[PDB]
Amino acid sequence: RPDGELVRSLNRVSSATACAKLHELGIRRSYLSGPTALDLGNKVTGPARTLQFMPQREDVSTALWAVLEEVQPGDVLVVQAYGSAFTGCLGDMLVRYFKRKGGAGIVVDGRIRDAPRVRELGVPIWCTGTTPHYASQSELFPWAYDVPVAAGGVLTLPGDLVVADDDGAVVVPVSKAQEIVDSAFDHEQWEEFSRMRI
Amino acid sequence: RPDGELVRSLNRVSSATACAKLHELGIRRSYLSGPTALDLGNKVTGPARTLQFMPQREDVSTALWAVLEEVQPGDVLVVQAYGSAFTGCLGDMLVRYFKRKGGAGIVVDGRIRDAPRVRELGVPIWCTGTTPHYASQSELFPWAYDVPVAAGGVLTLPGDLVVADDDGAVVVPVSKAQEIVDSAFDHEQWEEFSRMRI
Amino acid sequence: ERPDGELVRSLNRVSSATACAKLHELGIRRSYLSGPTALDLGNKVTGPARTLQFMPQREDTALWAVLEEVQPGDVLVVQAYGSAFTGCLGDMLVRYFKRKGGAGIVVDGRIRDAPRVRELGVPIWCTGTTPHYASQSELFPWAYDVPVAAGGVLTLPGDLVVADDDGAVVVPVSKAQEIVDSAFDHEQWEEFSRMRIDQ
Amino acid sequence: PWERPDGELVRSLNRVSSATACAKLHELGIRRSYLSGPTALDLGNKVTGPARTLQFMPQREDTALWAVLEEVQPGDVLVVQAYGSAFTGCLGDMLVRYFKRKGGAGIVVDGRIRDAPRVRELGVPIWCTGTTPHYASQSELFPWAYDVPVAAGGVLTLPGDLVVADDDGAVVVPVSKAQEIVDSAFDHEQWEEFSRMR
Amino acid sequence: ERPDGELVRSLNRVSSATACAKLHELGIRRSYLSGPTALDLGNKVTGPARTLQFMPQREDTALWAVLEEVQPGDVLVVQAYGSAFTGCLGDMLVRYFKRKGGAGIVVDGRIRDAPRVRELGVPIWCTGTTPHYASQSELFPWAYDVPVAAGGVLTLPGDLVVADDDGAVVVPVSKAQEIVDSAFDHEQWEEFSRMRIDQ
Amino acid sequence: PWERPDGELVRSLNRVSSATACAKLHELGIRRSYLSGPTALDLGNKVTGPARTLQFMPQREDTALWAVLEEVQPGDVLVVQAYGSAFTGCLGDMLVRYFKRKGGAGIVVDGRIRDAPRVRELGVPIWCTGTTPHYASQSELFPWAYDVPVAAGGVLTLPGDLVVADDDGAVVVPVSKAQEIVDSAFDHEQWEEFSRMR
Repeated sequence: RPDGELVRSLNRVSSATACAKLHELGIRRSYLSGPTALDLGNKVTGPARTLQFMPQREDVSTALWAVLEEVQPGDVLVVQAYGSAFTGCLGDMLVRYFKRKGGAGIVVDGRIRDAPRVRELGVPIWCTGTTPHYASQSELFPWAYDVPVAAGGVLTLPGDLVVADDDGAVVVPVSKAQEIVDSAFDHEQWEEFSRMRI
Repeated sequence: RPDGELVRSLNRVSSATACAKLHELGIRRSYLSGPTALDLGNKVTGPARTLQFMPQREDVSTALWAVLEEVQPGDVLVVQAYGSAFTGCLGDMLVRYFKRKGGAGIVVDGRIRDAPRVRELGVPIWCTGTTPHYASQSELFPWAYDVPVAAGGVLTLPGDLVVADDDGAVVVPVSKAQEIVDSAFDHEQWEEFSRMRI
Repeated sequence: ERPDGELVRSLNRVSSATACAKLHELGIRRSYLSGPTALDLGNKVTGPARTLQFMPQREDTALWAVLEEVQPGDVLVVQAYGSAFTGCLGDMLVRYFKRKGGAGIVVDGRIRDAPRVRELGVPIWCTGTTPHYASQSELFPWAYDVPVAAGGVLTLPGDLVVADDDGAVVVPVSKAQEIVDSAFDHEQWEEFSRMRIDQ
Repeated sequence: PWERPDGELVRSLNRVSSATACAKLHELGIRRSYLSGPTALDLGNKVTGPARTLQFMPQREDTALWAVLEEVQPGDVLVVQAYGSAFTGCLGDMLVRYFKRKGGAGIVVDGRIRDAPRVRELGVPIWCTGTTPHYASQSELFPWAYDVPVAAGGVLTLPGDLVVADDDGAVVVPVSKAQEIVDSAFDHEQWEEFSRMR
Repeated sequence: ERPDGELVRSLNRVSSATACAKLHELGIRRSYLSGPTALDLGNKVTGPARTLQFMPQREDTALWAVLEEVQPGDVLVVQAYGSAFTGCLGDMLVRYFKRKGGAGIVVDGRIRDAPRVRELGVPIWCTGTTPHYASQSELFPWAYDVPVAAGGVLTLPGDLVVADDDGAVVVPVSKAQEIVDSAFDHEQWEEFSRMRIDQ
Repeated sequence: PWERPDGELVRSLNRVSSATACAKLHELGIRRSYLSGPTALDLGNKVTGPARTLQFMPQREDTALWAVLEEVQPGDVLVVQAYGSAFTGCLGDMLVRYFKRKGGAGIVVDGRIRDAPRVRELGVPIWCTGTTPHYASQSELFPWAYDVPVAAGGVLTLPGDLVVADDDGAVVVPVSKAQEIVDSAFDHEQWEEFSRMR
């Protein structure tokens, strides 16, 4: 759906700048507090495939299954798992089907299962840890697959851009995208000048 | 909607029993971890009017406004506020319109504003604290008004019964209600026997 | 340097739940001391800050220095970091504080000798209570009339404190009147809005 | 299998607060003497007596709690190590009746409690970290062994030593140092009770 | 009392992410030690527990007693409560542990002398690292071959530990074989399910 | 406005770990000597030097951070008290360039950091609690005063005293006790380096 010529231009921006400019627009809550980079040296931007977990009513995972077959290639996955230290949102298998489907990145307010195998895969993912547990093993089990999400302290709606970095993830809404792509270029260059004068 | 002859009979049950029996049915997650009683000595059961807060995207409260005018008298309000220590979900005003509308109780995974005035009102409410802040003042602002809710570690769907007590709140789903009303009577009496033999 | 005594008598007629909304109106966004909870309900305090600050220990007293300088109407804004191993005040110091007529105490910490300092009819605001005393486990006392980061807010010595069951709020002497002339506006159109919902 | 202490030292100790006792123990080379966590269930009390210690431990799905109450002699205090779990209400209404019929002095729980509305109307004083509808083995803990060295709070508590507990908190005073407090605190009371006037 | 050496050589071929699912299958629900994180990546450990337990201090050594009883293949399941003020092991004890051939260490606590105990090619699992040493701030050592509540799980002396980057899992000698005869079932129909998704 | 110390004591101290220094300070009557919180940004380092201390404080919406870097002499270490805030990235890419051009030895932050991908490729070693896209005054903190007594970690740090910092953590060694470590640790090294063989 989004303009592919913007996912490119937004990628030239760092989260630390895209967040600092989202501020002056009048939006302080754009940094996902929780998700950290599994491995160093990555940057990712793209539309946000939202995933929402909910607390498990034991017998009251084709909730999150129906997401992976809905990845228009180049998407970023944003998962709401409440920072649970006992649910693995994605395992070694479901990450394969992500990069094979054209996945750009993964951001989780939770943890991720099978760390040794999933590190040696070509997808950068942001999580709060690593568990042996799977999704529907503990107090949580998946729910929806394209709805508003409270990962971090941020409102991540389906479609918005996620400028992932080593500083963390920053949600840029599809409305204020170009407003920043142009506002950050005139910033990181002004900054780039002062870098060479020293 | 629910059978009024069950809200009565469920009220004869304590949360500590209704939760312990919800367990053996095959449901461990029924106790809302967080909400505590504002004042001692209360018990409440009724259908759950669900309220869901979401993180505030500053300029992107008629979300929670549309709940209070939807209280078929006798309801219980269950609020998802993520235990925020900087959002007052309900103030001295909106609690009046609750008991005036026929509100049975309030359960909040957050805090409540204007504690001195709201204590001298005839409604029992469960919260995690008291704030001077209002709802849309901090990182949160309301969202939906009759949807699934993750207050506590529990899945609270619209309609289910909330057997509030001093032990805390326990969500009894409309399916397993009668299964427990009859299972707890044969328990707390068996227990009541052993109370008199000592 | 206590200010207009009519500010207290007028601001004490403002809830803290309103003082935030009318300080948030003024742009002052963080004014609620996240931590201090009322020891017993029904209290209400308004007055200037006599900020007490603690800092971690090292073994290389300043706690009395505040009390010998307490003035009637003062509020004791203590920055104890929430240490559940340091009793900031006890049976003695609470007396010395009320022997002078201290209007109230707001602590980001705990209390020594809870069973006694409750019958002493002085309103307190702390994070708990401990059988420890200050400078026992992890932090000495320190400066006694300086800026203080009490909950997540800057308490500058002189500011006004509004402490009701919601918690305490810091009202600076600079922007103090703009709230009383906006709480009156609020209360009027709350009172009238309260009359109508009844009938 | 310890043995009860000099009963006239317990009565001589209940004149002492937990602050002073914790302060003297600090001066004797024992800074770990305040059980951080347990708060009073109701406002006015004082309890002194030895510690019949109960230790919970994590429940691996492969009745030693009832045996604890069988060994509760009069005048003694119960100490529980429940790791502060908000999903294991240790002692319910019934197991506290047994504690009072045996003449128990008080209860200190590094964990929540079961059947709050009832146990608040019993005469026993309890210090704990909350209240739950869960029971003692429902979730992630279960009773393990009794009368072993217990680490409740942050304090090393071995079965036998005395537990002064006012509204400040609980303090484990060992028997070998129990007299050294009564000598120091007795005259220290004449110190403090004097200067209260000038 | 180390068991069937073929259990190690067969269980070490099972990930911890699978051992949970096949212990959760057996009803054993809490088997993941919530806390211990790998010091450096790429490690893998399987062996019996030599459970070390700490308890809070009082000032009234048992830490070496474990090491003088460490046996080749042992895993050191330490219960340090996550104390960021107690260095459980240092440059010395890590050697003594590997001088005996200790297969790995799983700590619910921290580490003393991180810059050195990383070049020592022994896989560790802790909650952090501290310039403190054990029995300095808040807890003594204690029993050295008893049951241990390491993360939120009961480590009984004898059980098997599977520690890969996900964290450690406690496999009891009782129900150890039922997993290897179910991980083989899993891996086969994961491998075949992995072949197909490619093409 | 302190003054630099005996530079040949700093070089004599960089031979000492932070464990031993913290251990000696413990033996000298100073148990508060490890800044709990700050972790290394990258794995292999050691930094010793005095503390140019910066103190953040809560931001009340009514540039003393740039003035801190102006006073940074060579060989010294920077200490920041940011209360561990995950919404105030204190020093960015630029303000670390200034720190290295001035010849700063190292940075220790009781808080997160700004512009992670860049500052990891600079030669400076930093100890902090995370990484953020937020900047130094965006959210709830803002720079207050510099070169005042700083409480970063759990330690009393007054401007001037030395900060040994390996991969274990940071340790504030006061100047008056700085020599007492080098004497004790020097021979203690001959103690430990000996028994490493038997």
